Amino acid sequence: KDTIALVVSTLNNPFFVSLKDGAQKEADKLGYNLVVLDSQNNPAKELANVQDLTVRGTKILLINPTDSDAVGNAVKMANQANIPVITLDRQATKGEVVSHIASDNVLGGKIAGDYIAKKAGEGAKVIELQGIARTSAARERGEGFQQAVAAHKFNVLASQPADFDRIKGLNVMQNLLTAHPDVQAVFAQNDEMALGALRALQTAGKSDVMVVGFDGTPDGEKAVNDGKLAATIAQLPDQIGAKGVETADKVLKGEKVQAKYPVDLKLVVKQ
Ligand SMILES: O[C@@H]1[C@H](O)[C@H](O)CO[C@H]1O
Repeated sequence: KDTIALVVSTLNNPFFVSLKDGAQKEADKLGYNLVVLDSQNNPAKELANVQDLTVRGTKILLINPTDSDAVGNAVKMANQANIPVITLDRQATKGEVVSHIASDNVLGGKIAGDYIAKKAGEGAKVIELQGIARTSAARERGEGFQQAVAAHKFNVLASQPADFDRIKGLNVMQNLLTAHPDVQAVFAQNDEMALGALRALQTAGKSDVMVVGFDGTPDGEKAVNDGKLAATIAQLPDQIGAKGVETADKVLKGEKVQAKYPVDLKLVVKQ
């Protein structure tokens, strides 16, 4: 069997566990051998994973960057070693990449901000819990959100990163609440941070602030069905994983593939 390596940014996130479950499932069918390596949100650990793979007979590198501007060195490592690189979910700012499979995050952010102005109203006071700073996913969701901010004339009380983490989202929202109790709505750039934020509000006795997440994870949906989470922007993690192995297969077969592969978004609300 040929070996395909998946270098995922972290396994401490349901989304990436689904992205990896999809890859595994597709590789299994196509007959490939998939090696999964956790970078644990550490650019240095990521870089160390790519060097380790190059001497292992890794045919294709499927990589989800910890930092879109720092992964440049690890991608050029694979280039020198003549191992094709396909970035999943987050793009690389440098290095030679064969194909990029991701969602339209600039869109998903705007959809988020439009739904907020629909339920909370124009001129709503909002707090944005951003994701890992130099990742393209966070950078894009912020751009799209700013489109809703400008269009719906939102008053952004605060905007701060909680690194796509639940606990960190719980603590970031806790301190922001202390200084901004008049917050009407929260846009959390992923479901983990949204669930964290929902717990902070609970702790503060504010079961009235409108929270919108992103990803549509199993937990992210549960909360929607319990009326706890107003809405989340569902992504298809399992399909960004499958599309990675499939595109990896076609490249190993000499077939020419597209430099970009989009995956649909879908607003999720209770019903
Ligand atoms: O798109 C992914 C998901 O939103 C995940 O929850 C955090 O990292 C982002 O890049």
